[PDB]
Amino acid sequence: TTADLILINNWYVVAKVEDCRPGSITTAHLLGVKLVLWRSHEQNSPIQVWQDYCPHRGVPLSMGEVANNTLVCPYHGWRYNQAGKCVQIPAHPDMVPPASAQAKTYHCQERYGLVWVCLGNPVNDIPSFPEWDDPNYHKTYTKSYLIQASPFRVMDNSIDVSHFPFIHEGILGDRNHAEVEDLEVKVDKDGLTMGKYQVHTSKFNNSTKDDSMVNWFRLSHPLCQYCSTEASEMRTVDLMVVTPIDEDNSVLRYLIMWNGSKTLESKILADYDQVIEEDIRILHSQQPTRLPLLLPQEIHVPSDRCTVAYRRWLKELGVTYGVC
Amino acid sequence: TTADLILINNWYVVAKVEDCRPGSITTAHLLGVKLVLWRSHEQNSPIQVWQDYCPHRGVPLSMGEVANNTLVCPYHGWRYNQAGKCVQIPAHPDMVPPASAQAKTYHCQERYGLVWVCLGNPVNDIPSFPEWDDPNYHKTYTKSYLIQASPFRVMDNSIDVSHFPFIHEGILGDRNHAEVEDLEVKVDKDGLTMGKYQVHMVNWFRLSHPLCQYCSTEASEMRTVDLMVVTPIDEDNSVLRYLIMWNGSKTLESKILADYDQVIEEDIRILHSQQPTRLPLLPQEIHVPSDRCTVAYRRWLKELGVTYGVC
Amino acid sequence: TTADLILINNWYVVAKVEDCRPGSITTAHLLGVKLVLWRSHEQNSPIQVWQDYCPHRGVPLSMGEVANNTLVCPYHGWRYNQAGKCVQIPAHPDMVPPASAQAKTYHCQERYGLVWVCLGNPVNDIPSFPEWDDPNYHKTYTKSYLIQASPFRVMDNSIDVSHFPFIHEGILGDRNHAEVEDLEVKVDKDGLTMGKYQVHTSKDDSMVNWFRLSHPLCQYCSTEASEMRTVDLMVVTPIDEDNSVLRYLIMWNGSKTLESKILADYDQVIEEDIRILHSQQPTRLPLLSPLPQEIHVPSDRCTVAYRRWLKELGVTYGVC
Ligand SMILES: N=C1N[C@H]2[C@H](COC(N)=O)NC(=N)N3CCC[C@]23N1
Ligand SMILES: N=C1N[C@H]2[C@H](COC(N)=O)NC(=N)N3CCC[C@]23N1
Ligand SMILES: N=C1N[C@H]2[C@H](COC(N)=O)NC(=N)N3CCC[C@]23N1
Ligand code: FES
Ligand code: FES
Ligand code: FES
Ligand SMILES: [Cl-]
Ligand SMILES: [Cl-]
Ligand SMILES: [Cl-]
Ligand SMILES: [Cl-]
Ligand SMILES: [Fe+3]
Ligand SMILES: [Fe+3]
Ligand SMILES: [Fe+3]
Repeated sequence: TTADLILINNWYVVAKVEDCRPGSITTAHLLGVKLVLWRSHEQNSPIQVWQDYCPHRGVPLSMGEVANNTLVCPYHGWRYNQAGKCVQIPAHPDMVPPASAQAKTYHCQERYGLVWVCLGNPVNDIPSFPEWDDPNYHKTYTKSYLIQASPFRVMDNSIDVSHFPFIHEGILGDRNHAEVEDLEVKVDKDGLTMGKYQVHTSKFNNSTKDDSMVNWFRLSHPLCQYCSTEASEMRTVDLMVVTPIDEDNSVLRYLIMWNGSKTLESKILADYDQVIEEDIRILHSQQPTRLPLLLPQEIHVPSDRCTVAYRRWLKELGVTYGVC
Repeated sequence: TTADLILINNWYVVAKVEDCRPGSITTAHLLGVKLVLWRSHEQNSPIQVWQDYCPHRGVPLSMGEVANNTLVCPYHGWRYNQAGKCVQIPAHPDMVPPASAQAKTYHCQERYGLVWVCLGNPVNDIPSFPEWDDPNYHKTYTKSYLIQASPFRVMDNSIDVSHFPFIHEGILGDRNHAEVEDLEVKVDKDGLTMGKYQVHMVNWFRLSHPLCQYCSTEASEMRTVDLMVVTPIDEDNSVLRYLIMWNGSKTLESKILADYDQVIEEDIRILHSQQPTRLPLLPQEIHVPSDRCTVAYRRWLKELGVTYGVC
Repeated sequence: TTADLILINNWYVVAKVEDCRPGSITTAHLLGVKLVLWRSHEQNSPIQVWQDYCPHRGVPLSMGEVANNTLVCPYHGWRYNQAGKCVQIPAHPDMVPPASAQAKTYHCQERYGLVWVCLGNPVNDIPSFPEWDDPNYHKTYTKSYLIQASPFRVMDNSIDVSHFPFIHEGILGDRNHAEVEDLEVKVDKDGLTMGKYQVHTSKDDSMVNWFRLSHPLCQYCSTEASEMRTVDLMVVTPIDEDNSVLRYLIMWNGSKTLESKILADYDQVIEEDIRILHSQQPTRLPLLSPLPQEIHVPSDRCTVAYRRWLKELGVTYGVC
């Protein structure tokens, strides 16, 4: 696994907690590793996140089953406890299993209804999300988007604001109001922050004044973005998380929170989906698929300030995976 | 071919005789070599097994036609006799074909209703199957199974008895009778033999060579034997076939075949998912005593010098 | 593009002009390079051929739109003029695009109703085609044929003459007339020429055929039978080392009503060849030496000369 240590020792989302019911077995991929996630049948059981590989004969444990608080390999029925230790070999039921019969386990935390995994030793905290515990804000989750592009391209595109009047034409501007005001970007001890920024939206409802939004966002780590939007009657926040499948593939998910009417959920999710799929069309075709750090090399203009700072930040962090 | 010499000089099943009719052209793939099988229209004509490659311009001979005891390439019509010598170049009908105009031919034998092929020099005869000569036993053939796993993984899985109660629950074991008694396994000059052992019915098997297995199962009222043959397509792909014989009622045939198909499909589900796809010889695999037969098999392949399809 | 320099500096066909309508955007692939072809909405606007690549963030320009004689990238709306210089950055509409905001453009010429492209610097003219301005000749074009074989294999198979009786039986021969007369073949500074020879059909049942390649992927073929003459220009697009596009421009001085019969005969013969070409191993064309891979008998004289000519030119792309 060629991921840089700075990536291995971070937290990434691999699933939503609501898709991982008691007694379930789920698969995911993170930084090139196959993972199995499983839970015992008890209510509120913790989630285990292991490499999807039985030490006996290399069969995926995800093809087995959960029984009596153990994951059971389908091939010879070896049973692994929550710590990943083999505690029973059915062929020799009075034999202590070899101390080497042990799954490779990883760190797992549930936070914000999401399943966070660290494949290494977590040097960092899970990013913060201040509105999570605020009862004035409702919450919803997008579907997960599988995207054939580097996770760092996915985050680069989400930090770029100048493309709004073109590929989000009709939602976030139009081709003839495309000028980009000066941008305020900082890379410091809190990571990358984009200062408050006006976005002219296209009018949809002519009875109402132009719902002009003001955005700002912070990245405390390069594959997770906290975004704040103020409209005329409402504040919307989201936690955008990118799962780095490998160097060339990503999963994109949003946790969205807003303090307007709960009835807005359907419209919020449909509007995110329309924006994300427009982005995915560009991401899928971008050349090369990995993000070039500072084919001709990419040109930069003043409105690229944000994405330029992002690329510099990645070089400072020693990122070599998913970039070129 | 780049398979090890020990594998090159052994016999492998590549087809059923019933599929090689007089006049026919069929193909197979063995140890990375594409093969053409063909027969003249004479009744009882022999089967030729050649590399599927016309040496003029590299077109598959299997796209050709069998005319007058010759195989005819479709591109320029060069005609090859039963020994694979080019005997006619139509562009120059008076010319004697040069000596290099020769198909690459291989050894072929029909035995037990199957087409056996040796790509090198057969130093063995075809493995024995005693019940073929016993008219008290009926016979049937499974269909062939194309498996995306190393052939040595396929054979390794078939000798590993401890998985029976877990993935063959109902035909070869009970999840409540999963304990495995002391296995007796012996690797000889006669190959690998597993001693008689009880299945919850007594079973034993012998492999005279790494990819052919003879297996014998005795119930209270009936004996069943089969010859299990693995075609090594290449390092990562196999064809599996069984010749099954039994001395019980002949009406049991469809049940027997159903049982085999169910057991094979359960095995394929596991084989397809196993990693790596090639059989590791001796993270690494762990061994408990009920791995006795599978460890002995891996040691045998290592002793034999097998490097194709392994590790 | 790891293509040899002698390939990069030659001309190749990448489209028919009828495929490139005013205002259109189409794509092509040449020697590993992805191409965008586009035209203004004006009638008889010139054709631009560029690398399919926006220099800003690497989006294919082929996903854009033609507007006001410019190609507009869809990502951030930069506009490139017919020379491929960026003329407008909409985020900074009063700013002058940096000099580096320039598409990678290629040489393009329309000739014989075909779009010719040179990725490097042209050292030759587009091949000559004498009958193009003869008003006694009608013209027609085949469709384009994508072939999963090296373009040198495609060209090799079309100068092979001894296979006509076998895979083209009923159109270019039959198995009762499979014997090949002596072949006149000359390779020199001006390419490969095959002298007149007799093709059997259904004096007698025959045509006389010759052909010439001034360059290794373009062939001029001439066939005469009973006062009617057919010529064609066969052009192979080298997509990469393992893939190609085949096109024909056909001209003939007989009845106009032969057009659809000519097209069907060409199509049948081409599909018969593709069946062979897709089965051949290796995919790339094997050159000559310093179970045999290849054997050569006297009727192979023209394909042997072709292989020798390719080594002499220094071709390593698409051969082996
Ligand atoms: N994390 C992010 N959520 C999005 C919010 C929600 O609005 C929509 N429609 O997605 N709006 C917005 N302008 N930013 C900048 C890029 C897209 C996004 N980034
Ligand atoms: N050569 C072999 N044939 C197969 C048959 C399957 O039996 C039934 N009843 O389907 N019998 C048997 N004991 N096994 C163990 C593994 C697979 C197999 N080995
Ligand atoms: N340049 C060439 N065009 C093709 C046409 C095919 O003729 C017809 N009637 O379809 N004519 C011809 N002599 N040949 C032989 C090789 C393929 C081809 N070479
Ligand atoms: S492979 Fe998992 S128990 Fe044997
Ligand atoms: S390739 Fe077989 S005869 Fe020419
Ligand atoms: S990528 Fe083409 S304008 Fe930005
Ligand atoms: Cl449980
Ligand atoms: Cl995608
Ligand atoms: Cl015959
Ligand atoms: Cl499979
Ligand atoms: Fe976007
Ligand atoms: Fe099994
Ligand atoms: Fe042909």
